Amino acid sequence: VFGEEQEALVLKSWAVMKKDAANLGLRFFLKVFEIAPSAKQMFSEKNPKLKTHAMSVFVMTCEAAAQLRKAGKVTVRETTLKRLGATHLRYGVADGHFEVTGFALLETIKEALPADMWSLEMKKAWAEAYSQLVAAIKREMKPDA
Amino acid sequence: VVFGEEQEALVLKSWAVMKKDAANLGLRFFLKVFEIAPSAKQMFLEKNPKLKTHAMSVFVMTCEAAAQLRKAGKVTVRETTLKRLGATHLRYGVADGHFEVTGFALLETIKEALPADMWSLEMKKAWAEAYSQLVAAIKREMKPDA
Ligand code: HEM
Ligand code: HEM
Repeated sequence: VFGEEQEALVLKSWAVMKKDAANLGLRFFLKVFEIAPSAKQMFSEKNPKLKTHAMSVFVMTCEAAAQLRKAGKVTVRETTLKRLGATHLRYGVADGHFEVTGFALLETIKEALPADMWSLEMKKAWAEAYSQLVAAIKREMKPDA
Repeated sequence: VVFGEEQEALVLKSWAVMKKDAANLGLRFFLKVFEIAPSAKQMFLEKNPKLKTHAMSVFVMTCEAAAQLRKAGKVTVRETTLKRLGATHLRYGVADGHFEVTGFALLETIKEALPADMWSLEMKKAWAEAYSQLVAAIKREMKPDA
C-alpha cells in the first residue's frame, strides 16, 4: 500500500539531509540520549562508529521504503536481517529502544530539514518505513515461530 | 587444573564407551534436564529426533572441547561457530542457570551410563571442565566483547 509519493517523500528529504550527515547523526544521537540516557551504556562525541550507525539507520530506512513500494514488504537480504537481529539482541536493544529511536528520528528530521519540506505526510512516511524495518529486525531477535 | 593429556583421555575413553548407546543416552540426558527445570521445555517428547540431535551436539562438542583445550589452549569453532552458538542460545533465552542445570544433568547422566569402575572424581572433573569451558566460550558471544 506504500505509495510512490511516500517513497518519494523519504528519498527527497534524504537527498537533502545526507549533505550534512555527520552532524545529522550527531543530532540523532544526542536526542536519543536526551530521552533515554541509559542507552549510552549500550555503546562504549565524534565517535565514528556512532556516525556509521546513524547513517546505517537512515540508509536502511530509505531502503525499506524502496522495498515497501516494490514488494509491499521489507525484503532485506535474509542474512543481513539475521545478523541485525543478533547484534541488537546481543547488545540488549528492546522494544523501548527501537521506539525512542524512532521518535528521535522524526524529531531529528524535523529539526534538520528545511521547514518548508516538513509536514504530516512526511512524518508518517519516515514513521512507516522505520517501523517496518524494526519489525523485520525484531523477527530475527526471537524464535522463528 | 589446566586441561592436559590425562583429562582428555578420560573424556575420550568414556565417550567411546557411551557413544555405543548415544540415542538412549541423549534422551536420558535431556529428560533429566526437563525434570530439574520443566520451564526449559518451552525453549524448544521422548520420540522427538530434534531433541536427540541437540543432546548429541552437547556431548560431541564437549568431547571436542576436550581435545582443543589440550591441543590449543582453548575451545574451537568446529562443525559451526561460537558466534552462531552464542546467537542461537541468546535468541532462545538460555541463561547461565540453564547451562548449569544442563551440566549437572550431564555429569549425572554420565555417572549412570558408565561402568562404576570407570567413574571417578577425576572423571567427573574432566567432563565438568571441558563442559564449563565450552559454555564459557559460547556465553562470550552472547555479550559484547569486553
Ligand atoms: C532499525 C534501526 C536500526 C538499524 C537499521 C540498525 C543498524 C545497525 C547496524 C548495521 C549495525 C552494525 C552491526 C552488524 O554488522 O551487524 C548496528 C549495531 C548496533 N546497533 Fe543498531 N540499528 C538500528 C537500531 C538500533 C537501536 C534502536 C539501538 C539501541 C538504542 C541500536 C544499538 C546498536 C548497537 C549497540 C550496535 C553495536 C555497535 C556497533 O555496531 O557499532 N541499534 N546497528
Ligand atoms: C555447551 C552446551 C550446548 C551446546 C554445545 C549446544 C549446542 C547447540 C547447537 C549446535 C544448536 C543448533 C543451532 C546452531 O547451530 O546454533 C543448539 C540449539 C539450541 N540449543 Fe543448545 N547447546 C548447548 C546448551 C543448551 C542449553 C543449556 C539449552 C537450553 C536448556 C539449549 C537450548 C537450545 C535451543 C532452544 C536451541 C534451538 C533449537 C531449535 O531451534 O529447535 N542449548 N544448541
